[PDB]
Amino acid sequence: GSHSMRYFFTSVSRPGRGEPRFIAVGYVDDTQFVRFDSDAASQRMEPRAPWIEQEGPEYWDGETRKVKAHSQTHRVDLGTLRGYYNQSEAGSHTVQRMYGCDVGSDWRFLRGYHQYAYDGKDYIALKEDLRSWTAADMAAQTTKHKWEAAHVAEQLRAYLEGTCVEWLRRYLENGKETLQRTDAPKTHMTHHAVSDHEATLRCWALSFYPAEITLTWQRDGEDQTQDTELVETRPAGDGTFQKWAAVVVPSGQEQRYTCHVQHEGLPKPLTLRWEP
Amino acid sequence: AQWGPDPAAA
Amino acid sequence: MIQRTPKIQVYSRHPAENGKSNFLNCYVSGFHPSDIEVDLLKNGERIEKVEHSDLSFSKDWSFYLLYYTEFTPTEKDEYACRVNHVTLSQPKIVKWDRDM
Repeated sequence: GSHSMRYFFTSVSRPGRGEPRFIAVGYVDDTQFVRFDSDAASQRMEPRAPWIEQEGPEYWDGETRKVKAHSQTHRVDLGTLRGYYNQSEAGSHTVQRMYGCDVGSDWRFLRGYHQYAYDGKDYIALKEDLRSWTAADMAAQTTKHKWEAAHVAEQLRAYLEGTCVEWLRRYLENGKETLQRTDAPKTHMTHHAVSDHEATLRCWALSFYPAEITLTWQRDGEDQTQDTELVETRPAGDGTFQKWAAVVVPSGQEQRYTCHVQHEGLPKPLTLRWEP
Repeated sequence: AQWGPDPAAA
Repeated sequence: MIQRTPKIQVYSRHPAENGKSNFLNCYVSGFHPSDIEVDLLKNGERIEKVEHSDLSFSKDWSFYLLYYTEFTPTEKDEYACRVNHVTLSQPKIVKWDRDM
């Protein structure tokens, strides 16, 4: 299947005193592998998966240098944007950045992205061809002109199409035992009576990896989206994910209803029914 | 690994 | 400032079986800004040893965190997640229900 490497950065100003709170995290697919937190004691990029602990001191030194520099870019940015937006010195504000690369099943480059936000709104993002920028408003257009004059897109494009992919491939190999393993959902159904005439059937998917999953209900073999509820996929806390989908049915008609589960770890159709 | 050396300022 | 209120789910890491150790999770997502106060409660009292994930966010910029602690469920003990955020007038409590 397909794979991705993504980095996420959040800076939040502390206008009364000191530098922003800065939190950076990196993922391969749905696995967090590194972190930096400005409030933590180490002031180093830190490992969060066993397979990145292979990397030597050079790696940790380079990743720390880069993340610290990034934190200072956001320090300055929070000032600059305050000014672009004519905002006072009193309030806290937020800069977010995410970037990364997707690759296909052949592990070749598919697409890259680099998006930036101020106070949770779109600000500037690299277009899909990695050669120009989408600026949402006039402040961001000022940023776009700066980044065009300094040839930022060209640097980023070379990272996203090359370096990002190469490191992604290194990680998938080095962490193969987990990163290339798929964990199929563990499924079951439960039944819950509301009244004498209505029941809920809930279809459960537990302990799966990666997080991408589809749960669907049919009634007599036809798609049923009416009277359904689907919770957001959620992390279990041990690296795997969970989801359920429910349907409300007339009690006594449960056998008409089937839950269908698609996931990368399933080679074949999974269907569940309440025969119990 | 991260994009480096340092993102350009906004 | 865009303000977005947190969605909350409260649930166990593993299937819940009375008498057997486990982990209680409170997953908060969809919120902005990032300042949030999340507590796990046992029979209405704050649990002291609660850890959380490192802050991250969705493509729509909204944040998400996982708060978690060890626990051993029983028939009679009640568990809940209490959240406060600038969008909430009063704290929001979601009870842990083992069917959800």
